[PDB]
Amino acid sequence: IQMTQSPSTLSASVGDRVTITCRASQGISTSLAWYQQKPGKAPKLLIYKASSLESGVPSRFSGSGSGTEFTLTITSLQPEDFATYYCQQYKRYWTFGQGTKVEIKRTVAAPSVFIFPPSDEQLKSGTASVVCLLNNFYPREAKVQWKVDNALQSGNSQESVTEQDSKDSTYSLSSTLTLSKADYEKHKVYACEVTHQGLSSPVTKSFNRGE
Amino acid sequence: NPNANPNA
Amino acid sequence: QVQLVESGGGVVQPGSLRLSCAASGFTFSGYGMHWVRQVPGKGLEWVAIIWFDGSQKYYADSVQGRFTISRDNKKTLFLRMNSLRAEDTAVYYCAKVHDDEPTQDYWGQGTLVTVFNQIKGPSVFPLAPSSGTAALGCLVKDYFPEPVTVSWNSGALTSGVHTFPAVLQSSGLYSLSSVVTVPSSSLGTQTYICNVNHKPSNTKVDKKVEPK
Amino acid sequence: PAVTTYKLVINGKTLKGETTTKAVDAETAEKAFKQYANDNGVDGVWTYDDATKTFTVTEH
Repeated sequence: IQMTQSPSTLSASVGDRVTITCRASQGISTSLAWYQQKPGKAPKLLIYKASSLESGVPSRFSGSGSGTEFTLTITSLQPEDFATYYCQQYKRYWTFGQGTKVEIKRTVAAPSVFIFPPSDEQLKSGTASVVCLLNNFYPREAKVQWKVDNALQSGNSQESVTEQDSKDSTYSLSSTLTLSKADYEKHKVYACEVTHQGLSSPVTKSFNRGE
Repeated sequence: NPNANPNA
Repeated sequence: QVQLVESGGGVVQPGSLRLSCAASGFTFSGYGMHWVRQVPGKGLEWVAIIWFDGSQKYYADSVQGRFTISRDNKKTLFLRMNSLRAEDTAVYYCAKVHDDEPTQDYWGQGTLVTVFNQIKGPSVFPLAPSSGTAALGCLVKDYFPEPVTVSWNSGALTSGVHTFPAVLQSSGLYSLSSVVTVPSSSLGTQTYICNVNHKPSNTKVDKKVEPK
Repeated sequence: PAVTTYKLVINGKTLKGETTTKAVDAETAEKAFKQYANDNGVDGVWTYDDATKTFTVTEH
């Protein structure tokens, strides 16, 4: 028995009506619970038996569904409701969904893009890490595409994204392209190309190996 | 059965 | 007044540990309890459950014959962790079972369990700078286990700092980057040093990031 | 095999600070520290303080 939530992430404003769905493999009747968890804190039980409200939970939370499909509804979203929500079955053992992160909506903001060549100190040991910075953008969905002499790269990069900022509700993203030194020395033009809703056309930052 | 009520 | 205070977490070797869970605000003897773990950055995974009785013990397929669940109705829940494997690094939550349906309602604060295989300090490389604002940073690569902390100029530079979540590389070692944006006009007269700490290796190093 | 803690002071051109390692003896810890300094791109003169069990690598 495994649970699939939709969507995995969503942006909303205070006072909105938000809806989270959960699909179970195999029927579980009403043996479903919804949990809330904020980063670094323990999860809290919102709904049990698909629709019963746990004591102390605000009236704006409500659950629906039976069988395999289930819906968590939050009326008039409050600032303390920005969090991650999990559905869970307790028919056979205890299985959680992947979680739905409710984030704060704001206006679209394009990223500032910077590229960093590998350092001579790192190249001294046979590896080249090229880094592309995407700074203070919204929404979270930003595409980084590495190009090496105009050849598209895949499978040799890694990304991480900050949490939404305290003040301006933007994200930043760091992407590392990792090549062997030998492979790095075989090519000239290193570029990261950035696609984002805040950009009318993609932005490319590049450099030529050798200042 | 693991999911029987483990309470009083 | 339902309270669940957890303790006993820490660092071990691929070893033994015993987590505690002090219950209050409810008749502990009448309810069953749970242990649920959460890998940082991942979802929730159940570990064990025992009745109010202590008669029926049930474990997950991954901790069978290693962790053992017990209780001293001292009103405390225990999980003696033995033969710790790498994949058991997670925050461990104890949880109480609801009245009507057999699932968790109240959860403990959760204490961290970290299982160090081999300790590796970090390699610190500069991200050297080159509209009126420049970006620079440090790449903290090839350390294990988590975490590392990064400050800038021993904490005197905090605004415009982004320290990114670490990623786990194919090598099994972690990598993270910390960046900051500063006035490009200051790049010649102000020094920028990133201070990197890795307590598992007792590493405290300062990397000066020099402009291009 | 009992191991003790050794310390490395790093006096690099741009990388300065300290790290530690656990080894069975002093020469084995120097091999780990040399690898650590190499991984950071720091090559330099190696010295050892027997009393404090502290190695120092001094870049050019």
